[PDB]
Amino acid sequence: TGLDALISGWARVEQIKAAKASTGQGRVEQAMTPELDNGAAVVVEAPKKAAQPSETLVFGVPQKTLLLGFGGLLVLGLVMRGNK
Amino acid sequence: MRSFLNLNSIPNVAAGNSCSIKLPIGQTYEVIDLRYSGVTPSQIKNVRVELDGRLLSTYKTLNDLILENTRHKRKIKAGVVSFHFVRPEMKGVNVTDLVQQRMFALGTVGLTTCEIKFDIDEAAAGPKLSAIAQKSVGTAPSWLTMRRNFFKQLNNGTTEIADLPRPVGYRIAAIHIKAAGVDAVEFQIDGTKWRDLLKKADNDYILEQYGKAVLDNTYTIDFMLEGDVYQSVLLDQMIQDLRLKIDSTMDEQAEIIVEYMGVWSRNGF
Amino acid sequence: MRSFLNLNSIPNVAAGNSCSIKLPIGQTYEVIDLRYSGVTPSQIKNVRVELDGRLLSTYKTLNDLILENTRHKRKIKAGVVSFHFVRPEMKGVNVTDLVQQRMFALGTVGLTTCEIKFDIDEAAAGPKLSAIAQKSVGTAPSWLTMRRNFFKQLNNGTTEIADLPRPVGYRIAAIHIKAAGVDAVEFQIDGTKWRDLLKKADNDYILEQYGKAVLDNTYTIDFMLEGDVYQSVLLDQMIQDLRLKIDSTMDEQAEIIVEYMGVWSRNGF
Amino acid sequence: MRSFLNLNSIPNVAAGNSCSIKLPIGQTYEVIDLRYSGVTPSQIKNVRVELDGRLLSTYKTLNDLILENTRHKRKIKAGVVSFHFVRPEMKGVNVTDLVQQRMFALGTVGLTTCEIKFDIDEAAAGPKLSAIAQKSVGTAPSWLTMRRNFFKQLNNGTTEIADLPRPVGYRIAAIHIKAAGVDAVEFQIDGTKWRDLLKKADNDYILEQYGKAVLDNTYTIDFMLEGDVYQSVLLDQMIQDLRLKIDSTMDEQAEIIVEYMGVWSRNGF
Amino acid sequence: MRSFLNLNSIPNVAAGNSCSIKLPIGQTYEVIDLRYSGVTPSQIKNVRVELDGRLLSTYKTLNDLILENTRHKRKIKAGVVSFHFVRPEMKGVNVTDLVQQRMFALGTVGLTTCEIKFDIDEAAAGPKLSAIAQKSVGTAPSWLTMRRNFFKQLNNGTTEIADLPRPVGYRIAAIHIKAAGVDAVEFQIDGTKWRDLLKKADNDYILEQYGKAVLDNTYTIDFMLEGDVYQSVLLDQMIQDLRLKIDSTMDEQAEIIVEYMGVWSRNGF
Ligand SMILES: [Ca+2]
Ligand SMILES: [Ca+2]
Ligand SMILES: [Ca+2]
Ligand SMILES: [Ca+2]
Repeated sequence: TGLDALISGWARVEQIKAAKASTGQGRVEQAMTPELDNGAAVVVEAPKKAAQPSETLVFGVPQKTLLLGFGGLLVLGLVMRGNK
Repeated sequence: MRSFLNLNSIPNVAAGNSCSIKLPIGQTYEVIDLRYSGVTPSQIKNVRVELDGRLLSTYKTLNDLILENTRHKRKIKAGVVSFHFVRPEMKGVNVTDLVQQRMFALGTVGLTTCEIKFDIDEAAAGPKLSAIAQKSVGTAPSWLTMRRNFFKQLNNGTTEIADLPRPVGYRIAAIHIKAAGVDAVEFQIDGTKWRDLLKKADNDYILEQYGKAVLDNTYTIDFMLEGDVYQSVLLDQMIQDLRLKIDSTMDEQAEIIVEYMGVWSRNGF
Repeated sequence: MRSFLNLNSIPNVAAGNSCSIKLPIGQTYEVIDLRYSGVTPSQIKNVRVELDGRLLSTYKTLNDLILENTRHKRKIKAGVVSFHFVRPEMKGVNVTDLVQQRMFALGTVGLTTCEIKFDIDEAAAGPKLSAIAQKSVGTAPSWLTMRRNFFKQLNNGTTEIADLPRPVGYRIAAIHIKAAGVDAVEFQIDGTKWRDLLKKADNDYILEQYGKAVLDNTYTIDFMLEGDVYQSVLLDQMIQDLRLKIDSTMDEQAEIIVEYMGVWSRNGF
Repeated sequence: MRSFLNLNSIPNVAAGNSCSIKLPIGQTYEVIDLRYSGVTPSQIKNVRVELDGRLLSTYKTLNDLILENTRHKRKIKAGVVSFHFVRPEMKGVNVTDLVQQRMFALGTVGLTTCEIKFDIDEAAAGPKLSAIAQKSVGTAPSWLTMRRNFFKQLNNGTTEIADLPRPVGYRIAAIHIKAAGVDAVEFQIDGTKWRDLLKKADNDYILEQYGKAVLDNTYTIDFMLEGDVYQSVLLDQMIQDLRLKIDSTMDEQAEIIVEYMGVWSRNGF
Repeated sequence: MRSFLNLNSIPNVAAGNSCSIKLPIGQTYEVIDLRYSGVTPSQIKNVRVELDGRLLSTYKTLNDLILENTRHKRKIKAGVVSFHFVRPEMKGVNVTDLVQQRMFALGTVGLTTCEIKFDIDEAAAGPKLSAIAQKSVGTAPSWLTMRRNFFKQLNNGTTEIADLPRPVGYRIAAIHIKAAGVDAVEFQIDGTKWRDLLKKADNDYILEQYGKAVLDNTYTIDFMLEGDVYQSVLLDQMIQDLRLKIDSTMDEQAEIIVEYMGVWSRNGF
C-alpha cells in the first residue's frame, strides 16, 4: 500500500466523474439512482494466485506424451534406414 | 450536475429526545445544511456521524461544528449549520483543486447505513430541525475527515500529551487544544521539533496569515495551512513518538480535537 | 483410582518470608488445595508456578487465584484456595468431557523440578500454610494453562493494546482487563472483528449466560464460554495483528491477564 | 472461534409500531440477545421467527420467551431476553453434548431472508430495543426448534385434544398446557399410554427432578427431560392417534404450546 | 421415548405393617418416585431392593435414601423420595455421559421378581404411600449399585476396619462412615495409601469441590468424585488388604455404608 498512490487514485476518481459531468449522457446515467435503506452487501476475503501444483502435473503428462512421440518418430526413422 | 434535496422530516424532534438524520444510501453527500430553531447549537449535544454503525466524526455540541466552519472562514448564518464533507479550502498539488476538495465528500456506495445522531437538550425551548442535502453522483465513502474527541488535564506549567491515537496509514490535518490558559505549544515526532515552542500570538498570526479565523480559548495546530493534504501528519507505523508540549497558565481540563484523515474502512479507525 | 495426599510441611512459613511448595516428581497433579490462616490471600504475593525453573503461571497475589475460581463458579471456601490444573468446565468435541478436562492436569514426568513459589507479606499476622494434593497416574507436563501478567496504561477515551505476546502454536483461553473505568472493548485479529465494541453490560450478560461470575473492576473476554477448547484463539504463526480496543472513562494502569494454553516445552513460552 | 456482533439498529422502534429484526444471511446464529427498555416483555406482541417468509417459531408475547428460558433454568436478566437457538440442555447419545446442542443453531446458508418480526404495544412507555448476535460458521437452517401456538377450550371435567398437527418426520420436544385449572394429564399414541394420568404435583416433581423450573398455570409434558433428542415424540407417518387427556377443574381457554423439531424445509412444516 | 406410569396401589399400607412394592417384569426402571404422607421417612424401616428374592440394596430407613440423594445434590421434595437407579452424576470416558448414567438403570429382563420391601413403623400417624415409575426399554439387570449396611464399633483414638466384603470383579463407588466423632480417616489397599489421613474439614472440602453435599455425622470417601466409574475401587482378587483407619474422638458404634457396583448375577454378591 502507498498513501500517495492511493490519493492519486482518489484524484483520478474525480476526473472520471468530471467526464460524466461534461456530457448530457452522464447526467442521465445518474437519474436512476434512488435513496432507500435497503442494501445487498457482500464483504468477504478472496484468494489470489496459484503456482507449482498445476505446473508439476501439467509438466508430467505432456513430457510423457512427447516421449511417446519421439519413440514413434525414432522407429519410423530407424525403419527407413532398414529400407536403404 | 448536482442535486439539492429537502431531506425527509426528522423523526421525533422534541426536548430531551434522541434524534437521528438517517441518510439514504446510493449517492454522495457533499454538504448537509441543518436548519434549527427553538434550540441553541449548544443544546444539540453528542453529535455523531456514523457509517454502518461505526463512528466517523463526533461533536460534543452542534456549536463545535459552527466553530469548525468559522475557523475556515466559511459562510456562517444564524439558524443554520452545515456539515461540510467536501473541504472547500483544499488545493491540488498533482490534481485540480476541485478534485482535492470533492475527495472529502461523503460517498455512501457500499454502505448499509449513514446516520447523523444527536441528543436534544431538555431545556430546549421548542426544537425545530430540518435538513437539506447537496448531493452528487455516488462514490464509496473513501477519503473522509474523522473528527475525534479527547479530554486531558492541564497543569499550570508544562503538560505533555503523547498518548494520541496513531491509526496506521491515517493522517492528521489539525489539532485543536480547547483551553483558556494555553500560552505556547510545541509539536514533535520522534524527537524532531516540527513546531517549535510557538507563543499563542505567533501561532495565531500564522493561522490568520492563511485566511483562518482564530477560535476563542483554542490553540490550533493546522497542518494543512496551504490546503495541501500532503503537508498533514502521516501516521507512519515506524513512528515511535507523537508528542505535544503545552505551556499553560491554568490548571484545567482541555478538550483536544484531532482531525484525522484516511480511507474509510469497515474495520478501520 | 486417584490418590489424596497431605503434602510435606511447607518450610519456613513466616511473615516477610519467601516460601515454596516443592512438588515431588513422578505423578500427575490434578488439584492442589492450599489451606491458609493468619494471613490474607492478598498477603500471599508473587505466586509463581515453575516447571524446571521456568515460569508457567503467575499471580500477583493469592487473591487472583480465588477470583479465577470464582469466575468459573467453582467451590470457594474461606481458609482454602485450590489450584485447578484440571479444568472442570471443559467439554469434549471429538473426545469425552473428562478427557478434555483432565488434559490440563499438571503431569510431572520428565521434570526435574516442580515448584509453587510465593512471598509472605510482612504484615501477615501469623501465617500458617499447608497443602493437599489430588494426584493421578504420571504424565508429561503436556497441555497446561499458562497465566501471564501484563501492565498497560488506559486512557480516558480509547486505548489500543496490540503488543500481547503471540507464542506460535499456543492458544488464548481468555483475557481479563483489570480496570475500574472500562466501558466497552473490541477484539480483532487481522482486521477481523471477532468481538464487536461490546458494552460492559452486554459482555457481562453473555458471561453470566454461560454460568460464569462477573469479577469486580474486570472486563473478561472469554474465548471458551462453551467449554470448547477449539473456540479459543489459536495463535497462528500467520496472524499479522492481534488488537484490543478499550474504551475507558478513567486514566489508569490496567493489569491485563492473559490465559495462554499449549504443550509445555522445556524451551518454550 | 465465535463472533459477537452488535446487530444493526432496529428500524422504527416506537409504540404501536410493527418492527422487525432482519438478520444478515451467511453465518450461523447460536444466540440472539435482545435488550429492551421503556416497554414490557408482554408489550412486545406477536413475535415471529421467519425463514424465507415462512413461520418457524411464534410467541404471543416476548414474555413467553422469558418463560421458555426460565423453564430450562437459563440465565435470566431484567432488561434482556435471549433467543436460544442452540439448546444448552442437550446431551449426546452417540455424539458429544456440544454437537447435540449446536445442532439446533440457526444456520442461514441458502436462505433468502431471516427475520424476527414483532409488534410494539400502543401503551409502550418509550420503547428502546437493540440486539446482539452470537454467531458461528455458516450452516444450512437444518435441524431447528419450531414453537407452535394452539388455542383450545378446556372443560371442568375431562377434555381430549387429538387434533394436534403431526408433520411427518418431525418430532415433539414438549407440550405446554397453559391453563389455571389443570389437575392431571394423560398422553397416548395409538392407544399406548406413554404418560399415565399424572397429577400436576407428580408431573411437576419429575420436571424439577431434571433441573427444570415449573411455570405458573402450566402443565408441561417434557419429552426431553434427559436432554436426549431421541426421547422426543417421533411423528411417524403411520401414527393413527396422538391424544391428550386433560383433567381440569375450570372452564377456560387454554393456550397449548407445542415445541416441534425437524430439518427445516422451504416447503415443509 | 420413556414411559411414566402410576404404579399399582401398594397393598396393606398401615402402621406396623410390612409392605412391598412389587415391580412388573419386562422393562427398565430408571427412577421410582415414592410419595409418602402420614408417616416419616425414618418410620419406613428396613428398605430392601430385591431381585429374584436376593438382596440388592438396603436402607435402615427411608431417610437414608433421602440423604443419599441430598449428597449428590439431587432434587429433594418433602412428601416424596425417589429411587435413582440411573446415576445422573455419571460422566463417560469412552462413552457418552448418558450411556454411563443409564447403565445403572434397573433392567428387569430375565427376572422372576423385582421388589422393594419395607416395614411401616407402629407409631406411623396415618401412612399413605404411592409410587410412580419412570421406565424405558427392557434390559437385563446388568450393572447395578448395591448399597450394603455394616455396623462396627469405634473407639476413642484409632479404629481399623479391614473386614469389608471384597466380592471379586465388583467395585466400590464410595464408603460412608456414620459417626459423630470422626476426626480423620485413612484408606489403603495392600499398604498403598490411596487416601492419606485426611482431616474431616479437608475431606469435606474436596467433596464440596465436586458438587457434593456433606452429610451430618458422616465421613464420605467418594471414589467417583469426577463421575468416572473407572476411578472407583476395583475389588481385584489379588488384593490382600482393604483397610480403613478411623481417628475418632468418641466411643460409639458406626454404621458403615458401602456402595458396591457390578454386573448383577443370579448367584453373585
Ligand atoms: Ca470521500
Ligand atoms: Ca497436562
Ligand atoms: Ca440447525
Ligand atoms: Ca443396569
